[PDB]
Amino acid sequence: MPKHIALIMDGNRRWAKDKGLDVSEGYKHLFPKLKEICDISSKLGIQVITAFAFSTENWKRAKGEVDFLMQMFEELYDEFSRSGVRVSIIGCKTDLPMTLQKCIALTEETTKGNKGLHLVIALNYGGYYDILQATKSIVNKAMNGLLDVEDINKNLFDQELESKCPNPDLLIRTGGDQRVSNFLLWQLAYTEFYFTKTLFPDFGEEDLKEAIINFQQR
Amino acid sequence: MPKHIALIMDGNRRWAKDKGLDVSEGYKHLFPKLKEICDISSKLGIQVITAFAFSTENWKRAKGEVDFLMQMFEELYDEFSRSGVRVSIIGCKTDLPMTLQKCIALTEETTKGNKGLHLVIALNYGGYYDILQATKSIVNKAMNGLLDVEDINKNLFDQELESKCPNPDLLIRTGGDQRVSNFLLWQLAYTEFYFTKTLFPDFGEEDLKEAIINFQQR
Repeated sequence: MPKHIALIMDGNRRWAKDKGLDVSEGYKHLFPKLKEICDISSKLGIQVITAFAFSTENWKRAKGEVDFLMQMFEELYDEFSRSGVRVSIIGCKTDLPMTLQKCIALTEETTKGNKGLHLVIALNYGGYYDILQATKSIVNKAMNGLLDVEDINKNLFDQELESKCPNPDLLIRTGGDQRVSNFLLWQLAYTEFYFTKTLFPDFGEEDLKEAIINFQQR
Repeated sequence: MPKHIALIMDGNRRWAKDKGLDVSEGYKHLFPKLKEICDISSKLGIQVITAFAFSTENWKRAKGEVDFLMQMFEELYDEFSRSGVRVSIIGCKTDLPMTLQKCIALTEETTKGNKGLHLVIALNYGGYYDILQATKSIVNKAMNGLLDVEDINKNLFDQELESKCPNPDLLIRTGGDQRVSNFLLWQLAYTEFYFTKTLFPDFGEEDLKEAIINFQQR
């Protein structure tokens, strides 16, 4: 049974587009579906989910679409505050609207004592970003006499990266593409990959169980 | 048509073990099969192959097995010197036996002027290692006044990493496992993944063409 599942929640836009609906109709399934996935996963004993909600590259989408997502993301608090999930966000929080920053901070503060499933939401995150910010911190420490070049090792990076040990055992990507798309690059070094054509809004208990059984076959 | 294919050449050990033969019988297919793959790929117009021959983690195999591989790897020169392929090795060369180091250096020197397919052989390489060595170089530059913390960006890393732009368009992993196994972690951020149960010694033109056609369907 995986302890840590990484989740690339792709296929929300296409789900709507395929039906001739506007993209908001797909995106509105994001937190409700993720919640469902968390509930099923905690019952199966899974301890951590890291879910990719907004990539550093997604700012390239249409302005209105980006603005819709950023407003929708403020539903974070209402969606997870009383779920018993411990919520953390990783990514560059200071690029986000201040109201979203406060919603995130509040959601983190209120759930930090919860001891069930730890949900990490990667929001304005990318692998490049994570490695770059960790590198800046390492350089800062070096320039302040706190470490030498020979002290630079994997464990130091695991201390400075936002996504931390234990690393994902399994990655699930919905929506049919077979890429990691600048998700948790460092952290996925030994993770088992599972790709399904099933679009995120259509991804249910049977789909998750199938991924896990595929994973349990080694 | 992919310009750069990354190749995880897995399944040589299992190919032999499955037949009740010792592992050397599988490993002896490595450079001959890779050569074949290079010939087919250059004719298809593919410009670069980065092939994973020995991971930083493979030192954990049995001593005799590790020693066999290191000796077999010295066939590098005879296998590729007159192939018209331009050969580069990436990985920590100074951990290798000195005779292998010279074989590698010689193979690089003699093929550097070739203008067909560029074969990069990842030998005692890992993604962690590549990011760590690049980070050490960045820290060294910072401690010598050559850059500030704000200069640390993706392009700087692309300059310091051993595996360089252009990054793999497609990754093929033979042997059935669906992991990147600490290969080119940074460089695989947008690479399409293709996994086949076909063991490396059995991987032929039809298998490669099938991977590429799978890739050409986007």
